[PDB]
Amino acid sequence: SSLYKTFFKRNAVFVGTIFAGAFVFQTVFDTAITSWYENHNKGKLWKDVKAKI
Amino acid sequence: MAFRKSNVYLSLVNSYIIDSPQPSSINYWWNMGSLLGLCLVIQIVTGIFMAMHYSSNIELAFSSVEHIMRDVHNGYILRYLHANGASFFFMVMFMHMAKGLYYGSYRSPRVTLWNVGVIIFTLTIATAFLGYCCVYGQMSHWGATVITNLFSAIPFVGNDIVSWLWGGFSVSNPTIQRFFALHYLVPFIIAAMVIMHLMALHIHGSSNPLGITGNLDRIPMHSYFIFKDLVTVFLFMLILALFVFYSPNTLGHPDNYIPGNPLVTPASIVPEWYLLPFYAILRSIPDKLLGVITMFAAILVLLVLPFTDRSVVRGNTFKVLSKFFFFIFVFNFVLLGQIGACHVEVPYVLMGQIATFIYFAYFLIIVPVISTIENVLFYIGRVNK
Amino acid sequence: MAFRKSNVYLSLVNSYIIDSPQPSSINYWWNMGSLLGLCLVIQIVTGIFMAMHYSSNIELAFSSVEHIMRDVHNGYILRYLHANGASFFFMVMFMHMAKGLYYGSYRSPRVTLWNVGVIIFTLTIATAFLGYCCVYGQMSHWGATVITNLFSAIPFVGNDIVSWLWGGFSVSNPTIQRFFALHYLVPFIIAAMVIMHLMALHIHGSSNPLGITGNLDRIPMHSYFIFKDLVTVFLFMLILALFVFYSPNTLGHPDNYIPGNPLVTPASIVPEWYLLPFYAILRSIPDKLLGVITMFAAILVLLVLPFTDRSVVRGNTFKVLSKFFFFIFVFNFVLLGQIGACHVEVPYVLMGQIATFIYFAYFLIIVPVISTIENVLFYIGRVNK
Amino acid sequence: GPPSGKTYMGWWGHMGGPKQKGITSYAVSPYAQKPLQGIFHNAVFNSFRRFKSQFLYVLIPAGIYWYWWKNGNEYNEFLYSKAGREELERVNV
Amino acid sequence: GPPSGKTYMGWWGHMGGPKQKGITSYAVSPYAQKPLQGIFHNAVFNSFRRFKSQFLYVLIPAGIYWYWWKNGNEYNEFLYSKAGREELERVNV
Amino acid sequence: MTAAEHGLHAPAYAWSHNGPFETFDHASIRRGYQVYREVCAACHSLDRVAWRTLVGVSHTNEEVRNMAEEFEYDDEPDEQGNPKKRPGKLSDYIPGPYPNEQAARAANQGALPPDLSLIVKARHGGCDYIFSLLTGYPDEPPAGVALPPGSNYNPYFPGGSIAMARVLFDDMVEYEDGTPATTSQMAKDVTTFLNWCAEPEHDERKRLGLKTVIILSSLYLLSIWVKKFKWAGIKTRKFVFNPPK
Amino acid sequence: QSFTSIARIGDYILKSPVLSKLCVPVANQFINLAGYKKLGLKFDDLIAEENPIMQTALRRLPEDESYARAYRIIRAHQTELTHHLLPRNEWIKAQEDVPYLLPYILEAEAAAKEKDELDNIEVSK
Ligand code: HEC
Ligand code: HEC
Ligand code: HEC
Ligand code: HEC
Ligand code: HEC
Ligand SMILES: C/C=C(C)/C=C/C=C/C(OC)[C@@H](C)[C@H](OC)[C@@H](C)CCc1oc2c(O)c(OC)cc(OC)c2c(=O)c1C
Ligand SMILES: C/C=C(C)/C=C/C=C/C(OC)[C@@H](C)[C@H](OC)[C@@H](C)CCc1oc2c(O)c(OC)cc(OC)c2c(=O)c1C
Repeated sequence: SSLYKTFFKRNAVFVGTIFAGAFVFQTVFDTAITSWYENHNKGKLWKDVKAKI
Repeated sequence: MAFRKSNVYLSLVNSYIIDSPQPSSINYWWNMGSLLGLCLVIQIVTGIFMAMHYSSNIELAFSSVEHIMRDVHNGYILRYLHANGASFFFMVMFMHMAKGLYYGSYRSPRVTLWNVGVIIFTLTIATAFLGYCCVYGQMSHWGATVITNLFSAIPFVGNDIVSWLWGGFSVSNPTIQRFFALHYLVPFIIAAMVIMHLMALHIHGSSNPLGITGNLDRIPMHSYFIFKDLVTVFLFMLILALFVFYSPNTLGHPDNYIPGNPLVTPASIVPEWYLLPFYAILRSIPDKLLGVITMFAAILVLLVLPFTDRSVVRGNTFKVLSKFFFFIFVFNFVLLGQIGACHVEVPYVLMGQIATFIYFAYFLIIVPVISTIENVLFYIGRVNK
Repeated sequence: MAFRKSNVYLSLVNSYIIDSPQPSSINYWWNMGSLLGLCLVIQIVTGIFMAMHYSSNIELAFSSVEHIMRDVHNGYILRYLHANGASFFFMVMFMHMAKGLYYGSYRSPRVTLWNVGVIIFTLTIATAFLGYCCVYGQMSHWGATVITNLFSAIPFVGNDIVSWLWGGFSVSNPTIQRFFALHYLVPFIIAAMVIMHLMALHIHGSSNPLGITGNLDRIPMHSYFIFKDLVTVFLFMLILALFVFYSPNTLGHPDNYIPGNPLVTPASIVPEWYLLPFYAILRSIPDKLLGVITMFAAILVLLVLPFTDRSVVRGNTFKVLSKFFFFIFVFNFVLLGQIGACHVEVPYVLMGQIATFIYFAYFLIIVPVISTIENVLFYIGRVNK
Repeated sequence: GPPSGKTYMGWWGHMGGPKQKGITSYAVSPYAQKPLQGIFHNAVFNSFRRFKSQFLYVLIPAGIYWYWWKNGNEYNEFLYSKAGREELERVNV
Repeated sequence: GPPSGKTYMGWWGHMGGPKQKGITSYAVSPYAQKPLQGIFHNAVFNSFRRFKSQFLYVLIPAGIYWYWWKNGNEYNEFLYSKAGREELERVNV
Repeated sequence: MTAAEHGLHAPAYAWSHNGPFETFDHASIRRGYQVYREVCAACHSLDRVAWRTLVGVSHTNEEVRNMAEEFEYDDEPDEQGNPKKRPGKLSDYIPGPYPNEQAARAANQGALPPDLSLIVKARHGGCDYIFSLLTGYPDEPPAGVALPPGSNYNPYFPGGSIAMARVLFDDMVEYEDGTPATTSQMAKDVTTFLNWCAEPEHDERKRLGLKTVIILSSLYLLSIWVKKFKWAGIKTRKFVFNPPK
Repeated sequence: QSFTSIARIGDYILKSPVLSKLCVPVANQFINLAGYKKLGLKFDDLIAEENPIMQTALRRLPEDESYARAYRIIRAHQTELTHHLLPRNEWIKAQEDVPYLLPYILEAEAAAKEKDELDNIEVSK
């Protein structure tokens, strides 16, 4: 793929670049799941029952 | 020469994880070993971290665990991981042992490797029992009672060995507090036993599916099995993750959520799943002494294999009758466990006894007979004199 | 080839305790090594046995210890042995360290050996302090407090590391229960750390009092040093028995027989005798942070020794100026520990500061300056070119 | 370190196998190979050929046991039911 | 097993020393020797001479130190008594 | 073993929370607390559930503080060492109805009502069994079933004979949210509540489960693909033999 | 189990036309069912070699049979690790499936048997 050759240029991803990316993921990925999960369970959550009060 | 090679410490590693000569043809069954190693770590780590919240005291015991379950952040993950890890430890261990029987890993020069392995098996079953007691739920207390009482079968001193283990007139505070200490101790002894297991493995190398010499074609452990062990490592974790998060108590028993009670043994009392086949065997002999002797025998008879195996070739890959009977053995083991799970009722009792027979018969009669027959079958099938 | 040699497990035992080539001239200071091995066992065995009766719960902790003293059969023998065995461990450890420091064992190819040993020192002190907390007496509580607070000196994350360790607003139940947990764990690590100390020893063998090579005249470990070691083993047990039976509490602090109390630090608070010199060094610096940096430095400074000893020959046997300055260091060290048991009062503060200077100045100035002079002195005293 | 007992495995350079002569091996770099295929089209009909050979040593035993269990389990269910309570009393004690 | 780095100590038969020649040692069985005498008459006036040389190396440092301690120790004692409640108030803060 | 002894198998009801992606219905949990406080709490303890644990799950900080303060707990004696009481606080545990076991059995024909903190986990069937046991009390024992004095018949309980009578009856509770308090509508509620009581980590756990399974799944797949790449050289390898002269 | 033993039992069968006509078929089928020929291996290549006797034998084996055996074994491992079977035409045809190592084994066995006997021979005056 030419997308790899522009970003990393035929060199494996560096260990520093890995960790850096690893952090971003943690937050990004988490919020995504948390959201999908809360939404799917709408009406059951405490946030939702607290409003009907 | 390279540093990893010359250094005192690193070299031990290099020759066990990096340059270690492996047979090019070992399949995924050979991945069971590293998995057992991982289980030991998981168990040990999750354990030490829970010890920081546990109370050996017979009164505080069950509650402290429930304290780990509710108050300790991520506590439940630690408990559900320890608890399910134990069960997975046994699943993987049985598989590791099965791989041994099938591929004849026990014979050849690898006997000592096998014998040490058996010891480990005994040590693990012990460790797990001690740990199960620490929860001090109904299944805990009664299991503690029944199992320590196995020793009252010893002729004279028998009852003394028992009240000595208990440290009282029955399973009580002394017994739980001591079983916790012991539960902490044994795992380290196991680790120790594991290094010896590895040391014996290391002189003759691992075996392969063909059952012949590997010396003609080897590939370094590193940049091969490190990556291949990783495939099964990740899978192992995935499947465990599923239980730990989505089915945490399926492998357990409900009664162990009711504190222990000395005056009441639940009508639903049943051993942990991995102990059943053995529990089943003891239950089949209608005599106290014999039941316990026959049970321990069921474990020790594993030592007899490098001698009853009369074959002149190693492993089941090319033996027909062997494969078949090997599978009669495996399922019979499962049926044996299935039996331990049912009640002591008419259709099941006789079944348990027959299955028990088969079990012992495989090691002392089947294997030696079939192996001899197959030896000749091989000879007369191509010899023209 | 003999069996003790051919077996995978006995060959290890053989090359370490039976056939191991030793320098014929090694004196009794070389007996401290095995003594430490014994100590590790005494501590571990006694500990596990006591653990069967111990309760880490803060409300039960102190009393469970008395329960050991008052109700457990030979419980007092177990406790007094563990407690005194702890002090002997240090009296011996110090001697073992001194012998090496004198005979230049930290030099030549044995640096890694010495460096591993330094880790074991840091770890042993840690294990010891973890165990001292388990009695939860006045000294316990306050030792627990002060020491964990040593980390509140770290600039930014400070207090966070401290409350993390405590697992609460202060030293309470969580602290004592995780501390027992860890007091059980480290010993096994020390044990591991010891086998590495041994592996590092085993490639070059021990040195000897002459400080020269022992390759020309070797004598097997067995039947010489096995029996020579026995002499000190017994001698060691004889003195430990004198303390355990006739003077069990002389090496302790009375305040520890009073249950720990969070609202009152006794005006009689004093660290364990083996920690005093280090306590003293910390007190001698009127800055909070520098106080702990200097104290930790006083331990780390031992790693510097293989680089500051510029001598071209090993050991102090033939160096007039070194033997002198060595003892100046030894006694200085004792004076340091004496100042520690003293109060923070006028002549003692300044004394403590002068000695702290000397302590560090020994490894950094004296040794290099002195050894260079001795090298030259050795030269000009016989060169007539 | 002293010498230890002879084994059935050496190490690189002296693994202790038979003198090899005549065998010649060729191999290619993983970098120069098709970005992991083989799965489907070429080795899909090849896959599962194993356990089509072995499946009998596995099936026959499984069948023998699962049948034996089921059968024996039904007899249990019957004995403790109303109908069998007469036969139950016969074979029980 | 694989090789290891070169140490400065081998084992019996190749200890790693210089080639020896011309040295001849003689010894007698511990069984043919007098039932452990030595001490008293032969090795009683020989001992302690092995801490007569060294004695000055230990003693002086021990001396300098014990004097220093005992001395400033007396000064503390004085300072915290009536006789020195004035000297104390001076050299304290 | 005779079915009467095994007990009638509890059916599989459709719980709003059965499912790797499903959370409890906190709306039902709230109503559950009420069914417990007005009907169950007169015989059953909840010793393992601390007041604060309701805050943010079924009620509000104020509501809990208020439910707590209605009970008195032992406090440190005063100046002269006289034992004195105190209104409950968030850090406390829901008080039981009986001070001890002897007293509990006195008020129950000799029987002891288990603490319901882990009941859903201490029984095979869980929600399904607890719920079924609550609703399935037939007005009369089957023909031939002789019942011991003071006992009640219920097919779901093992042996059929159970010391607890029937307690759930239509409209016995007045639901705050206007929900019809039918005897089954309540059973559905208390059960859900009792489930949270025993498994408070619930929602949080299934969420982490989702993160874990996704990540590990990827690591697994990735790892297979990586292994194949490294092993490619060996897999495709070829040998040719020429018998030496 | 010894080959001296295997060869004893086997020949006796192979001699009496009753046992012969009855067993040889089962044996031929047992072997084709074994599947080793499908990996390009002869039975003798399967004999576990981690013992003095086999070690003695293998050394005494003429150079050419040895290099050949070497190849066969390697080939077996490469095929097995690829999870395939050798192309049908490369399978060892039963006529090639000869007990080439066997004579050496038996020689070595009986040689050992004697050494063993002569070490414990009693004397009678
Ligand atoms: C006192 C009169 C009670 C009231 C009101 C409720 N329960 Fe009860 N419960 C009581 C007794 C006497 C027992 C003992 C049963 C026995 O014979 O062992 C119980 C038991 C339960 C159980 C356990 C069932 C089991 O498997 O043993 C449950 C799940 C239970 N009780 C639930 C329950 C609920 C949710 C209630 C409020 C609607 C309730 N009980 C009220 C006595 C009394
Ligand atoms: C302190 C170190 C520690 C180690 C090491 C340890 N455990 Fe435990 N184990 C505990 C504690 C604490 C408990 C009690 C709390 C609990 O149930 O998790 C426990 C409980 C158990 C239980 C009860 C299961 C349950 O939770 O219901 C089993 C089984 C068990 N351990 C198995 C093992 C096995 C097998 C190993 C591996 C050798 C092991 N343990 C090692 C501390 C440890
Ligand atoms: C669990 C096993 C266990 C091990 C292993 C162990 N200890 Fe302990 N130790 C205890 C227990 C229990 C106590 C509390 C009872 C007591 O005071 O003796 C204790 C207390 C102590 C004390 C307090 C002294 C006192 O007042 O009694 C010291 C110091 C100590 N240990 C040192 C050590 C050292 C050093 C080691 C290892 C080299 C060690 N311990 C290993 C269990 C152990
Ligand atoms: C009695 C059975 C048995 C038990 C129990 C056992 N092993 Fe093994 N182990 C063996 C044998 C035999 C082999 C050699 C298998 C082969 O390669 O043919 C072996 C080999 C291994 C290997 C190499 C990988 C492999 O699977 O071949 C490792 C690593 C290993 N075991 C680790 C362990 C650990 C860790 C434990 C337990 C904590 C354990 N073993 C328990 C019998 C056992
Ligand atoms: C600060 C350093 C240091 C510490 C602490 C230390 N060692 Fe050593 N050890 C040495 C050195 C250096 C040698 C080599 C001295 C020589 O033989 O010339 C040595 C040698 C030994 C020997 C050989 C016998 C002897 O006394 O020369 C043994 C055994 C040994 N140590 C055991 C231990 C054990 C066990 C511990 C503690 C649990 C320990 N060591 C802690 C530095 C240390
Ligand atoms: C300090 C150490 C001590 C005192 C001793 C420990 C060693 C004992 C063992 O060997 C390791 C032991 C685990 C044994 O092995 C023979 C296993 C197969 C256990 C078999 C076993 O389990 C049961 C169990 O778990 C139960 O729970 C509810 C209940 C049980 O009755 C109903 C049993 C039982 O009837 C048997 C035979
Ligand atoms: C889980 C492990 C944890 C959190 C941390 C442990 C590691 C820390 C150490 O090193 C290993 C530590 C023991 C230290 O080392 C610098 C020793 C020399 C101790 C120095 C020490 O002791 C005291 C002591 O005992 C006391 O008793 C009542 C009282 C004390 O003042 C009142 C002290 C004290 O003022 C100091 C500096």
